[PDB]
Amino acid sequence: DPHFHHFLLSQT
Amino acid sequence: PLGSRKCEKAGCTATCPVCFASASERCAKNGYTSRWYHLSCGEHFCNECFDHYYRSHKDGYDKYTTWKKIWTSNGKTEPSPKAFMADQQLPYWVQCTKPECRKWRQLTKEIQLTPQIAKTYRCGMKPNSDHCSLPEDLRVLEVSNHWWYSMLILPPLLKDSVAAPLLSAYYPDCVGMSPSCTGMNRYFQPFYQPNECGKALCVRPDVMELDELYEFPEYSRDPTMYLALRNLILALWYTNCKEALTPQKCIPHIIVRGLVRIRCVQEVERILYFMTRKGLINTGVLSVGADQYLLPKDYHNKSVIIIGAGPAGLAAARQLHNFGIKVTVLEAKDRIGGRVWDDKSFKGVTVGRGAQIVNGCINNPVALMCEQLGISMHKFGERCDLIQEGGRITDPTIDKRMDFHFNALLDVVSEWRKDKTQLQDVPLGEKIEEIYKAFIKESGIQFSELEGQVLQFHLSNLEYACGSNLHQVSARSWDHNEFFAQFAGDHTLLTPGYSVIIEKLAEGLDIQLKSPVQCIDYSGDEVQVTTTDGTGYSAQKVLVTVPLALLQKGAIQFNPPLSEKKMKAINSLGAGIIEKIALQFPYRFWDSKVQGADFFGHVPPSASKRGLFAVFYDMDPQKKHSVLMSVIAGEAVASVRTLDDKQVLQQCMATLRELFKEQEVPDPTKYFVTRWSTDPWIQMAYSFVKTGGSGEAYDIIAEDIQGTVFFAGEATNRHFPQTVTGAYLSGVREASKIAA
Ligand SMILES: Cc1cc2c(cc1C)N1C(=O)C[C@H](c3ccccc3)[C@]13C(=O)NC(=O)N[C@@H]3N2C[C@H](O)[C@H](O)[C@H](O)COP(=O)(O)OP(=O)(O)OC[C@H]1O[C@@H](n2cnc3c(N)ncnc32)[C@H](O)[C@@H]1O
Ligand SMILES: [Zn+2]
Ligand SMILES: [Zn+2]
Ligand SMILES: [Zn+2]
Repeated sequence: DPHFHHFLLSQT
Repeated sequence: PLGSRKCEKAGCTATCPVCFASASERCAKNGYTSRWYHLSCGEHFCNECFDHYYRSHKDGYDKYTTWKKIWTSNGKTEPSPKAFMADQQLPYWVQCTKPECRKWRQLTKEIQLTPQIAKTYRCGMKPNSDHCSLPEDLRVLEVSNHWWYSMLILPPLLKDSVAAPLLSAYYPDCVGMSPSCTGMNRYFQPFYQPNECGKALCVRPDVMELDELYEFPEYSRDPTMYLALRNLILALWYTNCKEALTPQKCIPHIIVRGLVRIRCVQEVERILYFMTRKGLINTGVLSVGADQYLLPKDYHNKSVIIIGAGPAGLAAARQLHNFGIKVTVLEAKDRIGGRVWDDKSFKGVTVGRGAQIVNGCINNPVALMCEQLGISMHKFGERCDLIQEGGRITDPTIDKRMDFHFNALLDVVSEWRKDKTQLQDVPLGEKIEEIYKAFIKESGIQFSELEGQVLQFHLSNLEYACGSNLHQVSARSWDHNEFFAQFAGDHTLLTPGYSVIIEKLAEGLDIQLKSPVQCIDYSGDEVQVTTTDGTGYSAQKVLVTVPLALLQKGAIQFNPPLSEKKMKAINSLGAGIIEKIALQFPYRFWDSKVQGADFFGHVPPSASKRGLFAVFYDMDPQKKHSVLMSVIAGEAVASVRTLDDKQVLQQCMATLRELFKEQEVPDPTKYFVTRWSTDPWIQMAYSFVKTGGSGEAYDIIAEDIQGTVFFAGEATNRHFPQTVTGAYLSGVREASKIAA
């Protein structure tokens, strides 16, 4: 759930 | 030949097992034993030392039994004797700090390795010659073997990790720490707590992120070791964010027994460079000389042109420069800053012509940079009296009732949206009104003139936040970003102003002012960039960070041209706008009525006056100087376009004298009126989603072209649109893409 995921470690 | 000289473990490479434990008086030492127990290819213990702890009749059973309870009383993994050996008895290894030696050495089995010992260690050191010349134990070079780690039975578990205090709510072994183990800025909360709602820039101590998995696939099976190192690194960074975090600095804080410690040390370097590149650590306004670049020389070879010296361009420029990459920034205006522009001439206060507020300081890069700069922010108080023309302070119950009703209209829109497509989008402004009259006609409830004006005020608060009258903003997508984790915590006034940060990011960078880019040609082997006076620059990669409005005006010629897909995304977003006025007074005339509140609201007389000086800010938290700042939003922006500054001032003063009708109001002795809408290289304040658009537009604009042309800016950040923070983070995002 991208309501949690770190913005900087979700760029792939 | 009763016993073995061979390791139980099939495939183990140890030709001559020796016992590291020597715990039993009947220890096999290096000779024959019933069975050799394998912790690693280099580490074993014999059956009698096994039994010394495992058997109830033996003298080591006491210790083992106790450990096993703890391992169970604040731990989760299985407490076998092999686990006990790796956690309690395995000898430590430490690397000599003599630069010409650097050999790894085994410490005697009773010496407890500490950071201090690791920091200064060199061959031969014991509490109570030519030690460095002795050959390095052969098992050390073995650790570098690809299969060495696979032959390691149990993953390492760090002791006294700096990350430990921040991770109390987890079982230490789930976050790579040892169960047997026993003032940071309040805004630094890098680790999610167990089952906690989402918040921005937060990581799970016990799970690897997508990018982490992608870069370190070999850990997808077992992340224990990775997590521990990453967690340690984050904790160290946030423990001291004013200096570069190096491997040399991390190494002493990696405490674990056995050869595996060597693996951990060798790994911490890779992980640290990954965290640096992604912008998790060694970032903000940290600056480093040529002698101290943050990435190895292999990232270094390449050149970048960054267009725009606002938060986005400067973030990227700072990051890339720090990495050791050749950077040149081209700025159109005669000043850096973009939509950050502070007026520092008001006696004893700094007034932002643009941004000056921070919404949610927890984990916010802005709050980090404040820490690095040793500056303080002012947290806003809650009270915001809605003052009427002329003088009456609105009953708070009227403020809360109409606020409640306004949010109600928003909830119903969030319901109506659930089954519409972009082709079916309607302006938020239209759909609200409609729902309002519907609701009004249903239940005959009627609102007082004052109630309807207070609603007009609350409506204006959303127009302000969107930078537009709501009849241009998408009902489906207005709040698209709320889907993602947002910044928690304090909302503050950056009293010293954002300019302090902008200037630090810029210091020492190659920046060319008054150099407006007109042509970008990326069709050849290098990018050709041309300014409006025909000046040529070139580099391998180019980063664009110009405001949304400038992309919409097509002020830059791209060859090849931007895709149709990109143009649609660009045109689907709105160039939101607001302006500010700042007034200096001979004395704090509002103190009697305002009573120390950070701000006060101005109820609109009529819908037509909506957004015209809706709120006033007391610009000195110390309550000593007399400067008011007010905002012009929605339709009111238009009505001000044709007025000169003096005329805007007149209407503000007139408004103030209505607001403070029962008293005298002195004349202002200094003021400014902002003209962002007609600043040629900006022409806006912040982006929003126009009717028919999608939050996806932010991603699409953010998409690089052929790994050659990159994009950043507030309008390219889908999680955090609009803000200086979001702009800054987009620049960090692109710097990471570019450095790879
Ligand atoms: C103008 C303005 C802005 C804000 C505010 C007020 C005003 C008046 N704020 C507020 O009052 C509250 C408010 C707010 C936040 C969210 C939603 C609504 C409001 C904000 C605030 O106080 N806090 C904040 O985070 N920023 C806001 N904030 C918005 C942020 O300031 C911006 O989002 C942020 O500055 C954007 O940075 P970015 O780096 O993306 O763009 P910027 O425009 O700063 O710089 C780009 C540069 O490109 C340059 N350029 C353009 N074209 C070219 C060209 N062709 N060649 C070379 N250079 C070029 C141009 O000159 C400019 O310097
Ligand atoms: Zn033994
Ligand atoms: Zn073995
Ligand atoms: Zn040595």
